[PDB]
Formats: sequence, structure tokens, C-alpha cells
Amino acid sequence: LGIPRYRPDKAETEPQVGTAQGLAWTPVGGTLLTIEVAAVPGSGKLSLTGQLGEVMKESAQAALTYLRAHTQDYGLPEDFYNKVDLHVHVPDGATPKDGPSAGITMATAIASALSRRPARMDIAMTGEVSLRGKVMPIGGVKEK
Amino acid sequence: DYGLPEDFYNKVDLHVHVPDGATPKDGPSAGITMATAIASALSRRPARMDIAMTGEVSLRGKVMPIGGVKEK
Repeated sequence: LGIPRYRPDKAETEPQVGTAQGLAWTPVGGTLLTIEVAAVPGSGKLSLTGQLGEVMKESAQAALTYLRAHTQDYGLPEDFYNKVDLHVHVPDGATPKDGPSAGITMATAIASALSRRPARMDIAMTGEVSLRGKVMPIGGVKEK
Repeated sequence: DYGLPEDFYNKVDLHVHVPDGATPKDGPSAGITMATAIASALSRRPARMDIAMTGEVSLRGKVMPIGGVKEK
């Protein structure tokens, strides 16, 4: 047959500088939704794109409040909220299935990008979050 | 009078989410819930255990009534 377009049994996936590898529980098929973030220097905006619904935003700021409670606990500065911009695109977000299931995937993405440290290859993970940080339960753990 | 740091609205950010509101909501019915929640957050202090509630907060500090409390 033709050439390997995909990676092997995943032991080569390059550690992602800021890109998490999130779960997909989708009409289109289960996959990875690798959310990438432009670690860009600005004056503190944080915008989200990628045909995405609002529960994905609210999971992202739930991870963000958890991040800003842990600025000294990771590579974040003392006050990052007013100094750095984070364009947060998601590859496939026009999904009424997909609720806020990747806020921890958001969290790994944002802390890996702001920390400039590798978000891991090959931990495909999911779960709805609280604001204060408690990983809320989810149903549909089957498809995830 | 409740042990607060008196500098809490000038240098302390605070982020609020509720899992509803996009639901059609019959006026205020969790203002006291937000009162105890924010007061619980602003001193790193847990609220009480397995206790339900609903109500409204006035400007002075009086609990205003809310209607149709048979439902809640």
C-alpha cells in the first residue's frame, strides 16, 4: 500500500511545546482534538476561536482561574493576566455534543504554553471542571 | 465584622460562574447564595455542610423576599 501518513504506535509523537492532545467524543468520530495556543506577548487579552461554543470558553477560564491560583506553582509570572495574550484556537468545535470536556486539556495547553514546557504526547483525557478547580464528573465516559 | 481583609475589592480579583442563567430565571433567588459563596471565598473558608437555601440580598443587608418558594 502507500506510505505511512500517520505516526506509528504512538511512541514518537513530539512532546508539544504548548499543544495538548484532548479527547473527542464527537458525531464525526472519536479522535484527538489537539488544541494549540499562540503564546503571544500583548496587553492581556485571551480570545478563543475555532467554531467553538461557550462551554468550551467557560472550561478554559475555569482552568484559567485554577492557573492564576497557581502562578508560583508553575512557570507563570506573579501577574500574567494583564501582560500576555493567548489566542486559543480549537481544531473542531462546532459540536453540540462537545460540552466543556477539555478544560483540563485547556489547562495542560495553557500551562504548557505559558510555562513554555512540553505538554505531553499521548495522554488522551477528558472531563468537565469546576471554577475553583475540582474536576467535575462527566457522563458518556464510554466514548471518551 | 466577619474577619475580612479590608482590602478585597481593590487589589483582589474574583471570578464567578454559575451553571445556569442561560436557563430562564425567575428573578433573583440565589443572591444570598452568592453572598455566602463570595464571603466563603474571600477568606479561604468553607461554608456549611449539606444546607440548601434561596433568597435575595438588599443594599443595607436585609434579606428581601422572593416569590413562589414552594418550588425550591
